[PDB]
Amino acid sequence: KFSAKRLQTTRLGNHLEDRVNKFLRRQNHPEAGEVFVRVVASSDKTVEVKPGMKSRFVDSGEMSESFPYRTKALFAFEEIDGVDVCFFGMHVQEYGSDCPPPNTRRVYISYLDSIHFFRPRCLRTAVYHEILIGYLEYVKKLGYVTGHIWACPPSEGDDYIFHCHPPDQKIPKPKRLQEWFKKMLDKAFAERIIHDYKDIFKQATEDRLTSAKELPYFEGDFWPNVLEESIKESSGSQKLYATMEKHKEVFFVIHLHAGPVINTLPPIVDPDPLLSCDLMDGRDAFLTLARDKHWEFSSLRRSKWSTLCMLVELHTQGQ
Ligand SMILES: CC(=O)N[C@H](CCCCNC(=O)CSCCNC(=O)CCNC(=O)[C@H](O)C(C)(C)COP(=O)(O)OP(=O)(O)OC[C@H]1O[C@@H](n2cnc3c(N)ncnc32)[C@H](O)[C@@H]1OP(=O)(O)O)C(N)=O
Repeated sequence: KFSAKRLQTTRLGNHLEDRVNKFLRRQNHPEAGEVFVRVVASSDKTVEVKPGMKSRFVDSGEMSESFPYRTKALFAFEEIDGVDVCFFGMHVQEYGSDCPPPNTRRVYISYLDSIHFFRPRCLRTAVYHEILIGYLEYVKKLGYVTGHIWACPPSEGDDYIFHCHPPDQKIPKPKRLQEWFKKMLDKAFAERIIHDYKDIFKQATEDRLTSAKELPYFEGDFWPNVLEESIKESSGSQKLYATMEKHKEVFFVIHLHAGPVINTLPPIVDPDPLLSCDLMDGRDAFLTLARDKHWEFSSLRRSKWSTLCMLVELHTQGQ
């Protein structure tokens, strides 16, 4: 059987799944089926400091030439009409306790995407928020300290993870998306999971940032390219602050631990093994496969069959 339930379980996936399904059992809605959360890819990578920042800070010995990270792809499936429907996907980057500064003990959400067929609709957002809260709660427990989110909707007609969204699935503008993250993080705060969250500009000020080399440097994040442009343009710190302030509302810095307890945390050890899966190594592979195979997520029926196809591929990549 090629169900989503039969995809390999992990501590991470199970923690998210248990959180979602406990939330759903506290709601009085008949329609809500059981949710499965599966980590489907997990591999170790490095992000290299791009040439401008490398010449300024790596060649002078002020900044590590690259940063190691674990990246993971996870997906959420709902039983709908007795048949799995993938409705949520997310990629994360995790910079562990051995990672050189400035990235040490930080997580970054590379990408998040969704297809709006969760039943019931009135619980869809709450379920997305619970998946994200669960993720923060989980990496906090392993000893990560700071999480990072860039609230950036896709360009028009573009897809982050799932090929071909429904035509009536509206795409939030950045303001709506910031507010969506604030509501999620406000709930995380109320549950005493996160200590605080701040926009990037306020955080940099309180951190007394004076050099671009102090900014966490993540793969595909906004800031590495900003820094490459400012070096081609040629007080780098004064510009950086002006850019951070200008876009501050869209960059979230989330603190999972605060205060002197940070100084006591043991090494971070991922209890889950790595999972080799070329299909879900980054976003382009699955997007390409679906485009070529005409797997769309644009109606419930097409999402059902595309989920079936995605599941058969994930179960047999290792055959
Ligand atoms: C730039 C660069 O260099 N590089 C970038 C890389 C940047 C880094 C990427 N950053 C991230 O990954 C984290 S930010 C999230 C960005 N990902 C996406 O946005 C994927 C598409 N969006 C979605 O899947 C969902 O909207 C989701 C974000 C999961 C929220 O779903 P939801 O359902 O809980 O809330 P709702 O969507 O607001 O809808 C909730 C209500 O709001 C409605 N609504 C939504 N949008 C609109 C709208 N525009 N106008 C009017 N109403 C609107 C909506 O219809 C609804 O109504 P109802 O509940 O009555 O039906 C690059 N690689 O391109």
